[PDB]
Amino acid sequence: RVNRCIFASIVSFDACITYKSPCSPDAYHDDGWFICNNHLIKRFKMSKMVLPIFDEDDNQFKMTIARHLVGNKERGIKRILIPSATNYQDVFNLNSMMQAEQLIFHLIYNNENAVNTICDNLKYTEGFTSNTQRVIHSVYATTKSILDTTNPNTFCSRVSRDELRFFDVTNARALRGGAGDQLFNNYSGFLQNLIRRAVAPEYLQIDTEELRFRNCATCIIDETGLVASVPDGPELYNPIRSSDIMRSQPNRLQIRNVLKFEGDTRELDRTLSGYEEYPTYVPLFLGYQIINSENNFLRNDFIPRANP
Amino acid sequence: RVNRCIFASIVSFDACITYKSPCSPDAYHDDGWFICNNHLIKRFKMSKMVLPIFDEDDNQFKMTIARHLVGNKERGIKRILIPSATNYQDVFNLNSMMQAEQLIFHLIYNNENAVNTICDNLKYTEGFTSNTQRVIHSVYATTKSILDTTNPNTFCSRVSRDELRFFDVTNARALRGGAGDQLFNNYSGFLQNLIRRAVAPEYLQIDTEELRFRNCATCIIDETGLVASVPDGPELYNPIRSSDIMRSQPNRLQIRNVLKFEGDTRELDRTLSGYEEYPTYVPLFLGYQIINSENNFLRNDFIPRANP
Repeated sequence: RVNRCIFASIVSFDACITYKSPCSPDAYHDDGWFICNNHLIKRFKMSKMVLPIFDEDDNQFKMTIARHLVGNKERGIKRILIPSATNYQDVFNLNSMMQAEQLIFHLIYNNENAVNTICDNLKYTEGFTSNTQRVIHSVYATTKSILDTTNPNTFCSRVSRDELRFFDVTNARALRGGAGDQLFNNYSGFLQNLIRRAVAPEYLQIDTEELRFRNCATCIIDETGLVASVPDGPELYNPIRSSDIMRSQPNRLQIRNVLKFEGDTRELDRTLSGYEEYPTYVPLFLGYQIINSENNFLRNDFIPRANP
Repeated sequence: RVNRCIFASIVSFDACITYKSPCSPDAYHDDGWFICNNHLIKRFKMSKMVLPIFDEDDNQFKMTIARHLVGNKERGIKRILIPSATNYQDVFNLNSMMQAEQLIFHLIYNNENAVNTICDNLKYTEGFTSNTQRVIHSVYATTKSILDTTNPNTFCSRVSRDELRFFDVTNARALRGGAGDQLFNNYSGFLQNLIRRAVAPEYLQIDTEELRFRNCATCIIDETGLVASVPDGPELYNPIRSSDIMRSQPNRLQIRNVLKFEGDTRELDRTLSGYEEYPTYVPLFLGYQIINSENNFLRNDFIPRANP
């Protein structure tokens, strides 16, 4: 039983302040997510989800996917679902969060200068060498363990080259990709994995058969990061309801524009109570994934993957 | 308790044959679906579903929608869902089905010549005036009741004008509708109802508040009918399962080309067993629906509404 979400390592550097970083039970699931749903919601505006790919016969298999927790009226910066290393400091208000968390983000985005800055600010603590030093280092080491696990370019890092993943279908078919793939490559191993687990391809080619799961992108990748935006026009309606919203800062005053329905819909809903429902979620679709026939795809372990 | 399934009236004209028309339980649901799911599947390759549209503050708003039962290899009449009056007799192999249901289809598509042809052929028999005539007429009258119920141009037909529905968003912006709507308007009241009932709009404007439920279409209406296709590229993958497939005629020899997955996927199922799943269905989307601010949209009755 191991808690595998990165931000679960967040403890206060002040040993006198008891702090328990909260996470979903899915943190103990040994899978490709190295972030637990509670964190994912709270920091990347996403919710975990599974896409059960079915066959025409009785066979099937499951693939992970996430969905937006981004509203219809959000704009600009608010659409940056996963920021790049050049703007995550503007997207995440690092000053408003715990230094253990700050540290983690800088490790995720490889900002060693900031990592060292944190160290330098804390080394003057009167009880630094006594307890703070140890605590900080522990958090660091744990985070690094995970980062190295996901990073395909580390010592003895196993990497699968049997699967391709492109975020540019028009050049993906030629097995080359485009700017979005260059950008993808510029992310840390963790972040690349995160994107791979959250964003499903529009197309999936297994062997030769091409499965178009969706004929329409729901998100894009650009120089600002993974962006929760519609590439062809008006944003999709997305009701950001409660039960996946938490007032993690009881004293922080926060306002919101809320869409409210009026009229008595209960009777209508009762007349339609006997039919199967289709969810109004907005899952992440983008790109072209290719699985070669020789790939042991159904393996239940974790392994970094990369495009040759 | 009233069975409102069109085709429930199907019974053999030969009185010695106790033919039963097996409509599903939803035939007794008083709503816009004047066809039961079994027949909807059987004849139109669709499955009944609901879009539980939610606001951002505890209100639910269900809406009907159908699901496609067409794969990604089918084409032409194999992909046409609801054929026009000019080709339904080519799409539906009427010569291999019961005369009672042939009659119904001709009533649906206003083919009076065929209606009369059926009548005439049945006139010349042993119990025409004794039993068959009555049975035929009963079926006819029942069907007509349904057709008139849905037809907005009938005597004292209750018609709502609190909703506009276009199957051409570009032109719908100016409330035009284009050729798509012109084609739509050539369908019977029943068929126009069915199409609106099954096909959800990409856009929904309620009192100027525009929502977007899907950024790309999944349905196309043209001169051949309602077609299960896409605006561009290859067709969407759609795993048609045996749970929807029904062997109506066991003597009819039929070959299917289906896919098969190999490998043990149960481990992945276990791995992801604690996550919420998003379906791989392909719902019917096409159009721009506009709701008048002074509507009575939430009524639980049936009104054959229509564009003015």
